[PDB]
Amino acid sequence: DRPIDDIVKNLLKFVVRGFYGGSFVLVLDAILFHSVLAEDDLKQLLSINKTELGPLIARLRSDRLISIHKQREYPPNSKSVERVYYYVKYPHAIDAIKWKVHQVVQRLKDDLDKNSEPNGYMCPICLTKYTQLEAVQLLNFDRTEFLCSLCDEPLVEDDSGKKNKEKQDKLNRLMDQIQPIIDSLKKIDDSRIEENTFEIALARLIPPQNQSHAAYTYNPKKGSTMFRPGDSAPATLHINITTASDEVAQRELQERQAEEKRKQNAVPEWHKQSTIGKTALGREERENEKTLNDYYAALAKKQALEDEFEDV
Amino acid sequence: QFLQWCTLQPENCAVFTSDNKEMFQTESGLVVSTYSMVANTRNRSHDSQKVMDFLTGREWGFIILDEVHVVPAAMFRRVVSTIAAHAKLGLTATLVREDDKIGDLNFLIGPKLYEANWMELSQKGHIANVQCAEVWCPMTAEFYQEYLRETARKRMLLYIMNPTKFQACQFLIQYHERRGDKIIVFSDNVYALQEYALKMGKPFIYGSTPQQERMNILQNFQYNDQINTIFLSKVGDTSIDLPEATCLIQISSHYGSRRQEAQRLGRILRAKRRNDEGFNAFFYSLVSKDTQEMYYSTKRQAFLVDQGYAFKVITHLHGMENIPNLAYASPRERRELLQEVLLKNHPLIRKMY
Amino acid sequence: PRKLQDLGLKPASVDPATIKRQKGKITNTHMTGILKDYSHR
Ligand SMILES: [Mg+2]
Ligand SMILES: [Zn+2]
Repeated sequence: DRPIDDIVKNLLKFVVRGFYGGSFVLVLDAILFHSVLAEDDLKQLLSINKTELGPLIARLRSDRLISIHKQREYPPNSKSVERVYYYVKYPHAIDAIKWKVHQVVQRLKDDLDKNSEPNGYMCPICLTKYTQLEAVQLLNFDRTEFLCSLCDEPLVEDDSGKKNKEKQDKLNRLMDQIQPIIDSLKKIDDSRIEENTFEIALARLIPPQNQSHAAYTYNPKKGSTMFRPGDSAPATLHINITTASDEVAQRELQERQAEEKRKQNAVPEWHKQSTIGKTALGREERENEKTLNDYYAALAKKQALEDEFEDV
Repeated sequence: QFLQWCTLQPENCAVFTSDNKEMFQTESGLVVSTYSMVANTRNRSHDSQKVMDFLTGREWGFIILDEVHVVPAAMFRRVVSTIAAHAKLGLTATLVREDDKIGDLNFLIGPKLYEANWMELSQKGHIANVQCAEVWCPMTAEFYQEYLRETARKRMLLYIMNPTKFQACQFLIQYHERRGDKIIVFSDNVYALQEYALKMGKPFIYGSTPQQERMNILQNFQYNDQINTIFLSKVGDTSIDLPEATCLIQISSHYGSRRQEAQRLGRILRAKRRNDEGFNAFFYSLVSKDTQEMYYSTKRQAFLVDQGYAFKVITHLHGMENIPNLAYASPRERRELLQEVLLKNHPLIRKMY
Repeated sequence: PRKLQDLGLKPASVDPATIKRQKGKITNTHMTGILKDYSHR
């Protein structure tokens, strides 16, 4: 796993733990511990029901923190079934996180701006809000009270006068709490993340079970021009130690090669001599060595399943 | 060659042959065509008529007449007049023709600027050295008897197909193939060419061949290690470049023409390994003894002798008898071949049919 | 990605719309299965 992959994983973990409930952490951590993970396997790992995994998968899908992949499977001894797999498409999740972080801060900042504006007015009976400008064209002939249009009743001043400080406090808190996301996004922008696919995710798969019914394989149909929406993403070394006897053998081989090369160029026989008169063409020391060795020895003593396959 | 040696961009080159006839539309370009496609007068196709007008309309600046020994012919010389040009060059290894039209080149394209010796370039490593030889295959008794009675035109086929020539060619081919040589067997007579090829199981080329098939044969002969020899004909007599060919044999000939011998020898004068120590290319000439072929053989090598080449007479090929199997070794086959060569001279009614 | 690119935030994705998903009569035939096609060199 590349170092950036850990940064993305940590960003996803922080977002899920801070902005989603408890069961959401379980679902996404399961398919972050593993790569693409079948729905049946996901249910078996967390021991939760379909009616409980539904809301979790649905919300993590709407926010694009999890991607789905449906493919037809043909078990050798069962009816063909359509299996559903869940994985994480990091470019998609990061964009969703970045947009949501920006929007939440922007909404609070705008609320700070709005709450710092004049109050306004409301009618107690019809519960209709009037702005400062709108209320100034309804005041009575005595210039004493603002009268409603539908009810013809005095208006009551609106709230939000005192929140001038609370909204700033809320923004002060959020940026402190949301700090890790901003720090992680900065590091992500520096690097370049590769978009993930079901097949690509399968390369990092940690099998969940011994005998999972789902075949964690991607065998795409042959010559299928059909394109689904959002289903595409952007020697041997041998050594030989040569001994002295091998060296002389190699020299003999080299000499033979030179001799063969010389023959290939030599002229034929008929071109060598003038062939006029010839008929026309047509249809013991070992004992001496031992007695020496004994003699020197005396001296030194004196001094001292059938399928198609290939070969790789 | 033009593309490889200079920086001529492919866009400006147009080849006007029988296959493709598109012409360059860029301001200045190059046309490489042939006399047959440019010297024709009577019948030109619609596709080939626009191209000829394109050639004639523009005022060219240079014309390169390759193999200029054929320009003074009855009709080829017409191109030198029709095509407008301020400079004319002639390129030919041999400047000889049987008739007296050779001198006509003086007022067609101009004088002869430069000439080069053959042996001088041979000793400097620019062209290969060749041990020219002339094998004397004595006509067998059975064939020879018919040669006396038969007329001139059939006598040729008779002394081209004598079995001894088959044996000599088979022995030389095997001997040189073992030496890792690429052999070319020329024959102006097509019937013998096919008979030799089908007997030895080797590819052959002759006039009826589509351009691609002969090109495929040429490429295979160059780079395919299994096909070491081919069987060319009069088409490959001149202007075909085979850097790999080293040995050369000829079984037939176009009478007394001295040029064809030199042009054929040229196929092996450019052998790639023409500088390794002791290398000598080979040029064999199988001729039947006591026949009119010797009259033409001693006459069709009078130009190479002037250049400096010397032909060596080979009466007998040593070790030829011990070869396992020789073509037409039994009299039965010789007799069979002799006779074989001797004999050579209402829409609704549509359903009904 | 376009909306993120208008606010000045680098988008780590692209619009999927930009994913560009990428003679006759022969002469000698006794050489039936010998001629290997050495078309280019
Ligand atoms: Mg040439
Ligand atoms: Zn009201």
